[PDB]
Amino acid sequence: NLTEKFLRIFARRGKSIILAYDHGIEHGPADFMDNPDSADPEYILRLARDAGFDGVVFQRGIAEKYYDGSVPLILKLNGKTTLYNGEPVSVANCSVEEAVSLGASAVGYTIYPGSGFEWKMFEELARIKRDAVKFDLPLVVWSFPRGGKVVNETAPEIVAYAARIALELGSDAMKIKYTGDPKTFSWAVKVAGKVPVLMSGGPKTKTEEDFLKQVEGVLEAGALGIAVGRNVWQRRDALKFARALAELVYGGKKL
Amino acid sequence: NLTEKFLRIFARRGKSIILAYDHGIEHGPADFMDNPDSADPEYILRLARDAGFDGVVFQRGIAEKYYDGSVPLILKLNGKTTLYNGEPVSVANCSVEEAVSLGASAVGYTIYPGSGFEWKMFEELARIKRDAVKFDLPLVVWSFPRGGKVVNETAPEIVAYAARIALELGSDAMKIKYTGDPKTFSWAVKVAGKVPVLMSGGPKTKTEEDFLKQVEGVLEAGALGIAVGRNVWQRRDALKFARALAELVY
Amino acid sequence: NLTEKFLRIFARRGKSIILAYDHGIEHGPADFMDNPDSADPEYILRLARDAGFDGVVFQRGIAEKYYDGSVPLILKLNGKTTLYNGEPVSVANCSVEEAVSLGASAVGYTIYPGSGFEWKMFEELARIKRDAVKFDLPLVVWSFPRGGKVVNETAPEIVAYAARIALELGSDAMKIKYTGDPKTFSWAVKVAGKVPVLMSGGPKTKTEEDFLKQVEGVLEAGALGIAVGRNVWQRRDALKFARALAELVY
Amino acid sequence: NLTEKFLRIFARRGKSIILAYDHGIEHGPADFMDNPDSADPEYILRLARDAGFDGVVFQRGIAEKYYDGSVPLILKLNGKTTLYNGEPVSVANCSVEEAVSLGASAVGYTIYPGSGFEWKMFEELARIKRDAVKFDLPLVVWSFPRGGKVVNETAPEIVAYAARIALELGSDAMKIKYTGDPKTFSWAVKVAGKVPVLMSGGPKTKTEEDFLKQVEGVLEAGALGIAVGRNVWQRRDALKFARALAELVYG
Amino acid sequence: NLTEKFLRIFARRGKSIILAYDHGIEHGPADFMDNPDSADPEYILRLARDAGFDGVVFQRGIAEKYYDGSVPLILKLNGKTTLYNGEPVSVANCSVEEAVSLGASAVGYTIYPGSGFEWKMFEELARIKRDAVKFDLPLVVWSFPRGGKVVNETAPEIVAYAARIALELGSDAMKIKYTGDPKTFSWAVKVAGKVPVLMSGGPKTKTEEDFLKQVEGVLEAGALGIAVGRNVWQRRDALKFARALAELVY
Ligand SMILES: *[C@@](O)(COP(=O)(O)O)[C@@H](O)[C@H](O)[C@H](O)COP(=O)(O)O
Ligand SMILES: *[C@@](O)(COP(=O)(O)O)[C@@H](O)[C@H](O)[C@H](O)COP(=O)(O)O
Ligand SMILES: *[C@@](O)(COP(=O)(O)O)[C@@H](O)[C@H](O)[C@H](O)COP(=O)(O)O
Ligand SMILES: *[C@@](O)(COP(=O)(O)O)[C@@H](O)[C@H](O)[C@H](O)COP(=O)(O)O
Ligand SMILES: *[C@@](O)(COP(=O)(O)O)[C@@H](O)[C@H](O)[C@H](O)COP(=O)(O)O
Repeated sequence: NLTEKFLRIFARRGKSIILAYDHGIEHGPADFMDNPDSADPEYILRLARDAGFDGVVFQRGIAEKYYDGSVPLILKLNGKTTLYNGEPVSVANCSVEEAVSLGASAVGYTIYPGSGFEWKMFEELARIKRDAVKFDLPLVVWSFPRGGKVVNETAPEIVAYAARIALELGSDAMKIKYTGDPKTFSWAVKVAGKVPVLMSGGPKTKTEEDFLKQVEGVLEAGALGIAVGRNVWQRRDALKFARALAELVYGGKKL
Repeated sequence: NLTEKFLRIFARRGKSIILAYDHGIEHGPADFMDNPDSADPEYILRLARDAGFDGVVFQRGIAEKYYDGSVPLILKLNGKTTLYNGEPVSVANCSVEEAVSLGASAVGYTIYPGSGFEWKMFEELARIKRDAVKFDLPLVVWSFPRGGKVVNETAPEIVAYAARIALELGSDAMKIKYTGDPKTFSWAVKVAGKVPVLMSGGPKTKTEEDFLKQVEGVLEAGALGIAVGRNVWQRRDALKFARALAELVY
Repeated sequence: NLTEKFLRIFARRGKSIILAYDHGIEHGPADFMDNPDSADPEYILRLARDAGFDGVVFQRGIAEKYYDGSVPLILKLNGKTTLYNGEPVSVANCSVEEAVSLGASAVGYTIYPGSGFEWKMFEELARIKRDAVKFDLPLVVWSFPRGGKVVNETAPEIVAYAARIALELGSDAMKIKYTGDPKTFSWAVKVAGKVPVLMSGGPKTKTEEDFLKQVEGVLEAGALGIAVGRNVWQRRDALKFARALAELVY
Repeated sequence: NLTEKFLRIFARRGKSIILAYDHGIEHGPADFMDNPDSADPEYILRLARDAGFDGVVFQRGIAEKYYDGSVPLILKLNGKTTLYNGEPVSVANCSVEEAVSLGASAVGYTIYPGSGFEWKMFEELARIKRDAVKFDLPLVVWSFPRGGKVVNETAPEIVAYAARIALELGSDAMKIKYTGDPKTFSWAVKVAGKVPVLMSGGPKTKTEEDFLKQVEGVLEAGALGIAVGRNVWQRRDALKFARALAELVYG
Repeated sequence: NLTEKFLRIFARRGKSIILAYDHGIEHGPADFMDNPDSADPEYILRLARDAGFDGVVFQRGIAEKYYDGSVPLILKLNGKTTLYNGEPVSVANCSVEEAVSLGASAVGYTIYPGSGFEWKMFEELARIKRDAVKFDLPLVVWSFPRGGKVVNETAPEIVAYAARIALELGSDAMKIKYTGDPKTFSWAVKVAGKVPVLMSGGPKTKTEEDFLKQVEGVLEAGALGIAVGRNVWQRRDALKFARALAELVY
């Protein structure tokens, strides 16, 4: 059971915080100017360690050149850029077998349900899923409806759809966008059934409190925890704030 | 003879009811709000068993996480979403070999004849068909003409075309839309020949009576049975009504 | 030599009549309304056998469920529908190896020279040709230019082009549309060289005499014979007229 | 060295004449009406043999039904039609391995640099080049820029680009369009470096002398010779003219 | 560690100059009219040697016919032409295995982030990267964002994105456009992390002084060196200028 393996490794305390760092490809280095140290993957590793987080997410080139075994690794297999203008598509730049050699404990893959290319991502995910089972690595799906009829990616019915698709396609854990409230987000958590849900952190919030309140909602809705990037490492007080998130998520008490 | 195998497993009583549950990918969870328990695959398995139905239809993720061997399984290999706006296409997210591993007794695959992508699904069905034969699992084709010249999907000449295409491409059973009346639907059944036909249940009908009436015509047209989702599990009295369907069909 | 093999099997008398029956996918069951018995592949086989024809053409599904070894079989590997609106393209739904297992004595494949997808069909035909040689099964190509700059499919220069292309790509026999007269048709036969040409029967003619006259022209042009569907089995006197065709051709 | 092998087989006399016959697919049989025997591949083989030419170019269907080993064969692996209206593309209908079994002494492949589909041909040529090396058959590239920014295919800078691309991609010999004069054609020959250049014959010229003058310019430019189709087999005096071409190129 | 192997071979003095010569395909022979000896690859090899440069970049055809082992070789695996009008795309015409056989000490590949085809190059670079590791050849990525939203290829944010993408995808060294000043270029150098950066030379500058100032700024920004073509071999005094470059860099 790969969900069980995922939980043992990335959620030993009953909840999970994953430090996300595929941003160098997805958005590029404009994400790193706020807190320049954030451009250094070594800083990101020390940050995940010192904050007591469960994992990091790296693309293959970052894992190859920097990964040191110090925090469990989710190797994000596919990536695209924001420079790209077509219907959304993100293709694997790494195999599951290569992810094993690079020290990963899980693999990650983004799908964009609704895209004119949804078929292209589903077809490749099928091959990656088969390899995840073969190599006994949990498959984590970033499920981000985009393109086609999608006009509001955080609408309740869009996020619930995102969650259900990830279940249906064989994910062992998933990452979806937050709806902005616990009632509608708990519907997504429910339809995902036995597969645990991680909240995608999103653009840096106006205040730290705004983020903490979102995280409380996610936990209220019954999600497993968060896969957070900017709302930690785009902050000059990254470590102090990361520590406050750890206490909220692992501590389990009402703000 | 994989048709014979299909009949032995899924129509031991001479007729067949299959509980369809690929909707979580095809339509998403809005389908589940009318009767919230329907979002739980375990509730679906209990419903199929408790009504004495012949099979269930699951995508790979649902089968992997929930399938317990209690009712025969058709593993639906391809899925698409309603969020998608292109020429209709649905590609495999699972192989026949993996379906075998997940405990499937048959595999399912949707084609959309007429789509700008009709060639992509025919190409893929060729490989899936070859594998179905290799692993001795019946191949059940959902034949749903869509895109291209198709305007009315339930028009009698489209449904009959759907039936013929499924026969021609090598299906061992098929699922097609109802035309709304037994005489026109019996032509589709006729052109399917040796291959048994299941009626796609469709959107929940205004009254329970309306649906029973449709199932009556389906059987009268000589079809094998029904592959039904919403018209059972979107109802709050799902189990009671499923038992009434079992009484009618068998 | 696979042309020689094709002639021994399908032209033992020196000329050939092939009963074509891929219509179920290509046009759908509308083709069967004229003579409803034609929806039944058992009736088609009986018809070919009774009239003394040389072969039958089935898609894989029909061959698998109905072929009984009674008449030599050309397995038509690719198929498309009339519901489809893009640039013309027909992909294989069956392999040469599978066709051999289905009892085929030859394999068939349609190309649409000129189509925006001509590259896709030429690519796939290369694989099929390779397998046809490997399995020693003659390759029969339906060469039907369509799409691109093709305005009139029965223009003398289009049909001759269709014939040359089938020869160049490595067909062992070919099926092409008739130009309407023997003089221009004989140019198409000439440019096909050593590869025998079968006339595509086309839409059912206004009279049985019209068709007989076309067939007479085809023979005068030096063609091997005919691959006929509708002009036989769309007729209520199917057997009688098939026998008059045997008379004329043999 | 496959260029050296190509030269030994197809240019033993120092220059080369190859009789090209892929027209039946590229242009269709209207090319054959002027001289109806030209529709008969047996006639083409006899023509090349009787004129003393170095080779013939056939698509797989023609080689399979007709090739008799009598003249060295270049197996033209890809073909497209003039009925096709999309971005110029021509895909292989035959593998290198099959070409070997059909008697080929070399393989041929057309690319259309500039096409919206140039990537599809480069990707395929890569596989064919790998197989050519594997089976030790020289690879002859018809480098015909077409589509994209290409307007006049015989413009000096286009023909030179065609020549250089064929060198860069790994051709062992190449066939390109003539610019219409020896000075500009010689720059194309130079940028091709160690790879020998054959002139594509083109549409039948107004007079025989017109074509002879073009050939003289091609030879003046330092090209290896000509890959000629229509300017021979479209003529009712095909063999007579073929022998005059042999005298010019080999004398 | 393929970056350390790249550095040992192509940067033994601590900084690198690579003589780039993929122009014959990328731009065609118009690049060669200024200094026509530049059309001869033997002239190019002698130049690199005489100038004391670290390496040369050839496409497979040039390497196969001309490479003599005299200077270390980066085999540039993909190439496209300026004649092409679609969304930028450049596919492999050579495999890593073949590059090994041709005497390559490294392999090169261009990506165009932002292109409507960026996915096609990412998919292919993945197979190339896997082979580079298997054959122990460093992978050098030319990262040139182009198409999509890209309007100024030398903008600070675009060149930094270029650099970071090359690091993310697995390059062992990279080649990127210069931003025109050392401050903005050093940010691209920093985001590349452990992966060394080479400056793409670009079109021939108005004066020798102009190019020298740019090279000075490239070094000031902490880059490894330059991969230069036109700014050396388009000049009549190619060798004199090449040695002035060697004096500055080393
Ligand atoms: C990237 O942020 C890309 O997401 P989109 O910008 O395309 O919506 C994600 O793949 C991250 O892995 C994930 O969202 C967590 O990072 P964040 O900074 O949002 O917390
Ligand atoms: C889904 O209903 C999808 O069908 P369309 O909405 O694309 O026409 C089918 O794949 C079902 O498996 C089948 O129709 C039976 O379920 P229903 O709820 O229609 O009875
Ligand atoms: C189908 O008739 C399809 O032909 P098109 O409608 O696309 O032109 C052919 O593949 C038949 O196999 C062949 O033409 C012979 O049948 P016919 O009914 O025309 O005699
Ligand atoms: C065909 O002529 C096709 O060329 P395009 O009409 O597409 O330019 C070539 O492949 C010939 O092999 C070559 O041009 C030699 O024949 P020609 O008749 O031109 O002398
Ligand atoms: C070619 O110059 C292609 O570059 P673009 O014209 O597409 O931007 C490069 O691949 C060169 O290899 C590299 O830029 C070095 O050559 P240069 O002449 O620019 O110094």
